[PDB]
Amino acid sequence: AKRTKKVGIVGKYGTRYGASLRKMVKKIEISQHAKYTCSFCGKTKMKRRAVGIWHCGSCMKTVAGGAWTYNTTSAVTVKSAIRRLKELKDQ
Amino acid sequence: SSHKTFRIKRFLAKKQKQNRPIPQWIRMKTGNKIRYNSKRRHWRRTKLGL
Amino acid sequence: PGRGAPLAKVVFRDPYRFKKRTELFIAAEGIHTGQFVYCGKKAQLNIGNVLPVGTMPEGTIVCCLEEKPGDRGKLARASGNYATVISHNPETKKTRVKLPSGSKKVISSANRAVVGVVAGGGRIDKPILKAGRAYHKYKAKRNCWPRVR
Amino acid sequence: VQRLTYRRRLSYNTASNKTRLSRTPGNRIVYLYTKKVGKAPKSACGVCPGRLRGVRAVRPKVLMRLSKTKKHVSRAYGGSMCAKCVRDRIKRAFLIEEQKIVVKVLKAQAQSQK
Amino acid sequence: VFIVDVKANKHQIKQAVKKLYDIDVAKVNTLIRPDGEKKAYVRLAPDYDALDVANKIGII
Amino acid sequence: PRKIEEIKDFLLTARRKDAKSVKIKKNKDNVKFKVRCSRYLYTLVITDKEKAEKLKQSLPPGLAVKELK
RNA sequence: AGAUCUUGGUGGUAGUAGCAAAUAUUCAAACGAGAACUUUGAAGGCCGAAGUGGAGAAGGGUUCCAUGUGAACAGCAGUUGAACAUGGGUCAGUCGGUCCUGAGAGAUGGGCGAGCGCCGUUCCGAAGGGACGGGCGAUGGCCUCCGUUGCCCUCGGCCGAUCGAAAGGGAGUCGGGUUCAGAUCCCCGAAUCCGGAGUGGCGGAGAUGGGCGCCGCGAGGCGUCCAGUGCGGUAACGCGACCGAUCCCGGAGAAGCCGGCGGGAGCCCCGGGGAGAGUUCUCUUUUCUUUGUGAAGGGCAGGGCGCCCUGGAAUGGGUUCGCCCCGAGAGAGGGGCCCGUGCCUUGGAAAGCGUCGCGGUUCCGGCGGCGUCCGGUGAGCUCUCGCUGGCCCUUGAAAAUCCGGGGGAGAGGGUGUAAAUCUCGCGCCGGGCCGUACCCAUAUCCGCAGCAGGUCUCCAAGGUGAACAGCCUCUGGCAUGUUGGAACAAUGUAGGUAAGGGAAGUCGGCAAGCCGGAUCCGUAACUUCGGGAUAAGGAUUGGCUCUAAGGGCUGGGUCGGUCGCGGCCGGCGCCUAGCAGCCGACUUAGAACUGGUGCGGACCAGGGGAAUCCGACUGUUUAAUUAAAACAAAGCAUCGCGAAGGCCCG
RNA sequence: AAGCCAGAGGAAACUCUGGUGGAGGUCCGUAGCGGUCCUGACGUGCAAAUCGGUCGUCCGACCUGGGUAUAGGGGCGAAAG
Ligand SMILES: [Mg+2]
Ligand SMILES: [Mg+2]
Ligand SMILES: [Mg+2]
Ligand SMILES: [Mg+2]
Ligand SMILES: [Mg+2]
Ligand SMILES: [Mg+2]
Ligand SMILES: [Mg+2]
Ligand SMILES: [Mg+2]
Ligand SMILES: [Mg+2]
Ligand SMILES: [Mg+2]
Ligand SMILES: [Mg+2]
Ligand SMILES: [Mg+2]
Ligand SMILES: [Mg+2]
Ligand SMILES: [Mg+2]
Ligand SMILES: [Mg+2]
Ligand SMILES: [Mg+2]
Ligand SMILES: [Mg+2]
Ligand SMILES: [Mg+2]
Ligand SMILES: [Mg+2]
Ligand SMILES: [Mg+2]
Ligand SMILES: [Mg+2]
Ligand SMILES: [Mg+2]
Ligand SMILES: [Mg+2]
Ligand SMILES: [Mg+2]
Ligand SMILES: [Mg+2]
Ligand SMILES: [Mg+2]
Ligand SMILES: [Mg+2]
Ligand SMILES: [Mg+2]
Ligand SMILES: [Mg+2]
Ligand SMILES: [Mg+2]
Ligand SMILES: [Mg+2]
Ligand SMILES: [Mg+2]
Ligand SMILES: [Mg+2]
Ligand SMILES: [Mg+2]
Ligand SMILES: [Mg+2]
Ligand SMILES: [Mg+2]
Ligand SMILES: [Mg+2]
Ligand SMILES: [Mg+2]
Ligand SMILES: [Mg+2]
Ligand SMILES: [Mg+2]
Ligand SMILES: [Mg+2]
Ligand SMILES: [Mg+2]
Ligand SMILES: [Mg+2]
Ligand SMILES: [Zn+2]
Ligand SMILES: [Zn+2]
Repeated sequence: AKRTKKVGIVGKYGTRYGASLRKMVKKIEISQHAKYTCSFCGKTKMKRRAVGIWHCGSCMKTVAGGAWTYNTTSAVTVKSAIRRLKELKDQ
Repeated sequence: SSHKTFRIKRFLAKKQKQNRPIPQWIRMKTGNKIRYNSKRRHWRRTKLGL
Repeated sequence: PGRGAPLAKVVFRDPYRFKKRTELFIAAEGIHTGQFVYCGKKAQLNIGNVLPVGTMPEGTIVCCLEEKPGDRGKLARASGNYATVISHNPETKKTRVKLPSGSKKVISSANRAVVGVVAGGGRIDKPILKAGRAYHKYKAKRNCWPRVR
Repeated sequence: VQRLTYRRRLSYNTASNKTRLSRTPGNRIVYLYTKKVGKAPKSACGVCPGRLRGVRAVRPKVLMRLSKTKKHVSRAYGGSMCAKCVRDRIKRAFLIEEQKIVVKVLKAQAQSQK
Repeated sequence: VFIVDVKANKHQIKQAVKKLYDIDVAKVNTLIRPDGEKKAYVRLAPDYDALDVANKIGII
Repeated sequence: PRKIEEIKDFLLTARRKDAKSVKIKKNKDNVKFKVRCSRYLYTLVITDKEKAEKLKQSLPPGLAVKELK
């Protein structure tokens, strides 16, 4: 059955630290402990090892990513911008 | 302790050797003025320097 | 330990003797193991590559920027941070960059930097939530944390 | 029941003070001080996490008195690299040299026109 | 069993006993006594008897 | 210690230069011949008794034939 | 005569306070002048395996052991003593130090300083003193030819001395016996590591074959030529060696905490067979004790594998307690490897142990007989191994040391009973120095002491029980904590009970008391939705006799159509709603009967509710009068600083 | 607590129920560490700070040995001079 109405993963913190702080850390912890689909082997085994380090158990590929998510939106926009400036730089 | 260095063991050896009573014939000597070994040490009364 | 940015262990070939040289680059976000990174003037614009700022376009952003033309990386090293190449002048061989603090700096066109943003993402978004987590955070840095007013 | 004592002057449960129980011919239980569990080599590729096969897992200084066969495998890079990554390196070397030949031919034929 | 100089090692004790007693010894065990003297347990070769050697030394 | 399997190996082991003695142990179920070499104690286990006697008379000379009974 | 004068001596107090923390002693005998206290025996108890047991580290330093004494000391005594006196006692290649580096300490160069010096530890150094490689030579000499030696060439960044761990890293010793006191050290027996062999110690490997001319009945011999730095497996990988330098690459050393499983051992438990004891008033085929195989080899189980081959999977399947895994190769079949501490074997029974005897060497590793057996259990406890997960803005040493690979500079011989070479087998020699006794604590340490204090660890039985709780017991230990005897006043300290009332006592429910375990129900306001919550409240609980439910192993043939009362194929048949037998733990629920309604019967073991103030919480704090509302904290906000910098030491 | 399984209800979105799982500066509670109250004992004490019961915490900002570094107007201090 459903065990918690709204706290979900931050039910381990009990009543402590304040509702808003628990809500703020809930999505961060969900993304932190989630398993992402590896972009090299295609298996959903790419999980965080330490902060910023993401390791796939299947192909043993280690990727430098965000603190809590596999890639940050900042880095994605940066990669797109660098691609555009590369294709602009050459002709 | 059971573990010890050579210098410590030698120091304890000397302290053992010089902790004995005077010979009995010392009191027979001319002008003795010595009655007993006043430097006798007991392991429980007083502790060594080290 | 003690920093939020991951470090990259990169192996180069020694150009003058038969040996393997291992470097400890700061991991720009997006790089992975088994990837080739190219360092030098003729390197292309890719995440993880190192090339002088004088050879980069007017809107590119960099990861581990040199304060002086010849030392190793000094700027934008902390996790999530980056500096932006703004303007050039081929004469006087200068380049203007925007630092993470928002200040503008003029540096030599020969300063090298890694393309991309340093990994470690938005580490400061997560509330610490515990005195113990702060204790473990600062135990690996230095003795500064329990701060009496 | 019979209770046991350490047989050496190291009285702390450290990693070098590990024991096991042995029944002597005198019908009494004693400690026997064991050796640390050795590890087989890891592959020089550094990619796949398994340890090599055909190599006896012992402490490093024990390898000095072992015969040569016990420490390697009859193959190129045997006892230092795994078989799968050796096959991968063979294929990779051959294919990259083939690619070099292809690009050499491609530039030699492209320069035909001034 | 001999009382030997504290500076003498096992090889020196073995050679000294061999020379000045004309016997052959198997091994030498050495401890330094609590009084500071050094004591050596010198075991003779199997073809030698410690008893008659002790007799001719004069420590019977 | 080492266990000698067949009779021939025990024969040329007993004739080694470093073999100090050979011991014959009569057990209820077998007879054990024990040659004392420099490094090991080589034991040959003979199930029957007639082969044991043949081996007893076929031992090399100049070697101690100490009986353990 | 004074100075709370200095030093020494002496009174009253005063035979006074006192010799009261941790349950406990009694009887007989011995020695002895002398016994509450010593010793032996018997009894009653205690510590109750998180010990009052058995062993260590630090510290002590002879307190250890034996003999003797009864001066002093052991706050009573002592025939005793950790006291005194006299002698004795610590044995190592394989147990440690020694070696390595850690945090760090610290010379040299340099810098500074009036100066002793101190700053700095890679920074402002010409910081490698080594090398199998080649040449030039000295022939030093068994001048064959290999070992010496000097110089030259070539190579050579530990880029920094040195110190720093008796708990980190670190090769290799175990079983039995032995003393008054020592043993993993002595003796006996089994091994093992490292180093060395120049004149090479022995074998084995390299490595000893094909072609052609001939002889020769063939088989086999002669001459000549050409090979030969091993071999097998599809593979994983295997076999006993298996040429190889400078150089390069890699591995091991070398890694946190926690969870859940499984394998192995030790202990515990149950059923038998022995041997010796205990009870026997009655019963008890009964109760208790005991009932081995080290290291190192070989073999085999067992555990694990992210190792290989075949093959190609959806009607997706396999699988765990949980997970998880698969066209990047599942399931299935067949293999490979690692660990092997388990079992068998060499060790090995000759030893050890238990018993029953027989000789004596005043005090025998004496001699002998028999035995040392068969099973079954398990969420059991403890180690250990492994698998798989979780947590981290925490990612949980380094270096000595050892090894593997890449590469192929070179070396080796002309087909010889051959060479260089060998990580294979066996053999020969050596392992120096220091520590080693004992205590390790209500008496061997520190606290002025034989001080209720303090002081780091290892092993860990039975019952009850959730339990390493508390209570009782076995092995082991002890004598009640620096005295006893006789009485049972007051006052006290510690522990109980108290009719009727129930906080009227008191600043104040201080103190005490009530509740308490488990099962079955049942739970409010409020809330940050997680909690509150064991809310509150109620019922049951013993003993005995049963009854149901929860499992594991084997075997299911239709048959001589025949001969390996038995075997190969086959005409020869329908458990397919699954049966037959054997064995096995505990656990749950229900029922009857039953005791003077008593049953978590001892032990263990929350009183509850309604509010107000403060601090969010967990944490910390004035060692020795304040544990708090104080400090910290996460969260929030502000400030400085782009390194010629901010803050700070000097 | 998340994650997972099954059953049921839904047009979907998803929801409900029973299990499994074993998180947490979580709770009760030993050893350990601490030291609330009796303002108990003692107060020429066992003790120049101890003892009894009762207590706080007991997977963590946990307890602890050894080795190290910081030295007096200095050190060090989750802060009490
Ligand atoms: Mg003392
Ligand atoms: Mg503050
Ligand atoms: Mg050690
Ligand atoms: Mg065994
Ligand atoms: Mg010695
Ligand atoms: Mg006067
Ligand atoms: Mg009195
Ligand atoms: Mg009294
Ligand atoms: Mg009793
Ligand atoms: Mg008791
Ligand atoms: Mg003890
Ligand atoms: Mg004594
Ligand atoms: Mg007295
Ligand atoms: Mg004395
Ligand atoms: Mg150098
Ligand atoms: Mg050192
Ligand atoms: Mg002893
Ligand atoms: Mg055995
Ligand atoms: Mg398969
Ligand atoms: Mg026997
Ligand atoms: Mg000892
Ligand atoms: Mg006492
Ligand atoms: Mg005490
Ligand atoms: Mg003192
Ligand atoms: Mg009493
Ligand atoms: Mg008494
Ligand atoms: Mg009353
Ligand atoms: Mg009443
Ligand atoms: Mg009142
Ligand atoms: Mg009143
Ligand atoms: Mg009260
Ligand atoms: Mg309430
Ligand atoms: Mg009943
Ligand atoms: Mg508070
Ligand atoms: Mg608040
Ligand atoms: Mg405190
Ligand atoms: Mg206080
Ligand atoms: Mg207080
Ligand atoms: Mg606020
Ligand atoms: Mg807690
Ligand atoms: Mg608690
Ligand atoms: Mg008081
Ligand atoms: Mg103040
Ligand atoms: Zn992947
Ligand atoms: Zn690999």
